[PDB]
This record gives sequence, C-alpha cells and structure tokens, in this order.
Amino acid sequence: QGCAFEGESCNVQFYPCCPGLGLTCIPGNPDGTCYYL
Repeated sequence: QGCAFEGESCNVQFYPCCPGLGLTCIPGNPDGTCYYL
C-alpha cells in the first residue's frame, strides 16, 4: 500500500522503493531493503 524509503523494507508487490531517489530493492525476491545507488 505505499512505497519505501532508504533503509526501509521493500516488497515488490506491496511496498516497492519510492522512485526518483536512486533506490533498489535488495534482494527484492520479493522482500528487500531499499538501498541507494
């Protein structure tokens, strides 16, 4: 139901990383942590 910021848990179905911020969801399989590149 939203998007995640750096350092926050992500899930590619429910809570992808918020865009425009360099964030990748690692590992994102489907869960990860939003990491800055």
